Amino acid sequence: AVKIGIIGGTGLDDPEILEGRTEKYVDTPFGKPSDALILGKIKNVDCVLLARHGRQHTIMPSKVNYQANIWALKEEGCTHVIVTTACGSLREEIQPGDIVIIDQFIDRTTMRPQSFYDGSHSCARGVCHIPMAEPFCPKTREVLIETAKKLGLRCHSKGTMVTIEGPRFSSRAESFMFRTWGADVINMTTVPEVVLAKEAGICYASIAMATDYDCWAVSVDRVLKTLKENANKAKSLLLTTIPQIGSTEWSETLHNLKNMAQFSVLLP
Amino acid sequence: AVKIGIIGGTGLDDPEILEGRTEKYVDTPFGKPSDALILGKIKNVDCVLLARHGRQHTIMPSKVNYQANIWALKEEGCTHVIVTTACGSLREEIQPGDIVIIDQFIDRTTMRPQSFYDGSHSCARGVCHIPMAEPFCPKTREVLIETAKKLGLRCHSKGTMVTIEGPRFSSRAESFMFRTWGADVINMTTVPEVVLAKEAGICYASIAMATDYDCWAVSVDRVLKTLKENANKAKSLLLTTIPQIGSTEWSETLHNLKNMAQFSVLLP
Amino acid sequence: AVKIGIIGGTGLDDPEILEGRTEKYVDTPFGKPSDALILGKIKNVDCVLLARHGRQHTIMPSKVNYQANIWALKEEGCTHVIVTTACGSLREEIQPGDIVIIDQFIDRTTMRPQSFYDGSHSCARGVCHIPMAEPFCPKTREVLIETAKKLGLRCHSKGTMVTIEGPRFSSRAESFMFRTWGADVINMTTVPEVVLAKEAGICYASIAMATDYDCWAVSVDRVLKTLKENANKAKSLLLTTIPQIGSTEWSETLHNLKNMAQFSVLLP
Ligand SMILES: Nc1ncnc2c([C@@H]3O[C@H](CO)[C@@H](O)[C@H]3O)n[nH]c12
Ligand SMILES: Nc1ncnc2c([C@@H]3O[C@H](CO)[C@@H](O)[C@H]3O)n[nH]c12
Ligand SMILES: Nc1ncnc2c([C@@H]3O[C@H](CO)[C@@H](O)[C@H]3O)n[nH]c12
Repeated sequence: AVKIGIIGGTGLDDPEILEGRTEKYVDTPFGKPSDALILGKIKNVDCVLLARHGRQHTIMPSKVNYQANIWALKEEGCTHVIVTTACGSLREEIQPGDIVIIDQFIDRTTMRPQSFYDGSHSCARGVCHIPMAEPFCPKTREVLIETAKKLGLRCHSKGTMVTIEGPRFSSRAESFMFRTWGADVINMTTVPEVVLAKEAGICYASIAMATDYDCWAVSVDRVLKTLKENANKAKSLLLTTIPQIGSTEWSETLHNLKNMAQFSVLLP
Repeated sequence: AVKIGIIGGTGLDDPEILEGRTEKYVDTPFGKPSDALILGKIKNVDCVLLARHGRQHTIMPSKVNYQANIWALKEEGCTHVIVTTACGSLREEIQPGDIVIIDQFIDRTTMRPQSFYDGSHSCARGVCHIPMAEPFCPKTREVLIETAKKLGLRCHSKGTMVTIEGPRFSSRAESFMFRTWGADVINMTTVPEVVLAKEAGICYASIAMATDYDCWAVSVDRVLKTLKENANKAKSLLLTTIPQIGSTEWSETLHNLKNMAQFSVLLP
Repeated sequence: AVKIGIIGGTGLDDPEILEGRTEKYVDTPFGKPSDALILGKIKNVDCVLLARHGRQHTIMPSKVNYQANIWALKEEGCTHVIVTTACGSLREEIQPGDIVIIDQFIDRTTMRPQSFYDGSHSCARGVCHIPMAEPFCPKTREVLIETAKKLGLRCHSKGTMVTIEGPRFSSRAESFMFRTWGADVINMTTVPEVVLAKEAGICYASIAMATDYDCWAVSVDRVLKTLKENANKAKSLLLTTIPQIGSTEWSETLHNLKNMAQFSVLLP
């Protein structure tokens, strides 16, 4: 049995995606999640939807409580967490409207807690050095890629996301630099979301939707405009991918993730 | 009508630059500015001078209240903000004593608020994603460049400033690395000063004075020594540039900046 | 007369290394050190041992009070500070088990105070811009290198340490990137430890022990396993190096360090 947590990004968090919906506000040892959890289903698969920036989008990337969001989904029983995020393209071949099933990231954030084990919560004691060689779940990414193919969607099978602190967009000099570092797309929320999901032993995958070419011309209006035009893609991908995940066995994948997380903790 | 805000850097904030001076201490929703605002004129142009590190230079780069400084200048009616800053040269052709009218930056700071919209001030509500493709005002930079030419000063027409957190200087390994990233000069205060000026809809330009070659030998004494020897250059440049700015029309430039800033804000 | 402060890293802080031991808990203007100071000797040389993460290793890298640790050693009279640290190798020639007498660093940390002069302690007033061209003491590194040679140990004479914030390990994309930046080894504690030692006018050197190849496969268990197998090397190196340091004259070296630190401070 699996339960899919879904974190929706800017203009990519439509509750209508789930049937038999029920709102549920929760609390965690790390504070309150961005907004209430929406419990529902996609076919016969249990899901939990959460708006990363709050349903009215009032939380900037730097201020999102990533710890609470991941902890709440974990506490709810989620075995998987698939998210959506807008991003700028740092590669000509990645055109706005394209989906990128990212497999790597480059951290450029500075003021964000990246671990549950901060030595101040009973629920998570000790020091945790979580491995990040493969930040995203390969099995989940695989089904997303195949499903995108079945839907005839322009989709890139891999990509490195550079996550900046924000809220400002990058300067042109930074944009060029990120390209030399091997970054393919850029956003403000992948890190530490992917890191905390790992510590929680959750299969995490990200559906990145290119909304602009950054500036190597990006603006809020341009991003919102592209998201509005392409939101249906991520929705369709999730609706078709989730039932597939629910039809396969994950016991082993989840076991290996649990072990990796457990053995990354150093106790007193 | 224009009003020029001038933020003076280390040993580059001489109040004598303005005539008909008047001291004015102010407060802002983000706290107190580094020091009192000095109101005065350069020819027929109204100006507002502010010492970035306080008149006695007691504030380290990491601790400068960039938000309050920019907000105070904005509240005072400034349409432009031209600043001075010492910096290390990362390029052989940029010799100590040379002026660099920077046009780009690379952020390496880590503990600095970079937006007025931090969701805790009525004066600035919502989330702001300010564009940084062109961080500095091209029209202002243009007049600075031409004026430097008329003054016969060694001046570089462009350059990328890498702003480090400090207060320590860079290691040699970092110095070499910055060069590979395309950085031309290095300092500790350009970011987030330039970013906040943008959010405020202000035309911002920076007069960077190379004071050393970093270490790709830099020391406090070396920087102070070079600044003392070349301070007159920035003063003369400002005195000659400002009247020129006041003689041209900026209504359109300021309108486009206001629009960019306004449309970068996402309301609830 | 010299006094060697020794900061022991993960599984590299054996108090048995000193004879005539005496435990001593202290306080500093910056708070409490990671654990009690252990006073003792190695031959005829006075030493002070301190466990970076606490004797039970309960402090994550981001939370170590580097200021208090360095200040306590300084207050105790230490002229030198030699430390041990595990690290990942970013170079094929640097094999796990190898020692690296690092000479440079690249900062990737984000939430760490890096100066004693934060404008809130009487003991350190003003603004300090400490030079970092040569972060590590060349004379101390020289004796460590020669001693390693006399012990027949695989030892690299130089290397650039990239210090990440942690507590998570790097992603593969970050690992590759660090290699392009010229980094040779990677850890989570060199910065700001080396910076604060410099401000304190202390000769600082680091004995880096490669424990893995990062991921360009690293895990907590792998690191602990390698450290357990090679801990004896760092211990032997320290035991043999320290008496040599005590047999030479450092008055001039220490004088130049004191001057550099003193002249890096800007008073009101
Ligand atoms: N070129 C770009 N650079 C950085 N972030 C973004 C984004 C993402 O969309 C939002 C900003 O418009 C924010 O959540 C960020 O993660 N779209 N395009 C971007
Ligand atoms: N090589 C260098 N690296 C970093 N900052 C500076 C500076 C600037 O001058 C001051 C330090 O001396 C500080 O305000 C910083 O922005 N001059 N030379 C520098
Ligand atoms: N590949 C690697 N990356 C980052 N840090 C480390 C370390 C160091 O060892 C500890 C983590 O296992 C921590 O103190 C860190 O500084 N070993 N291997 C590492």
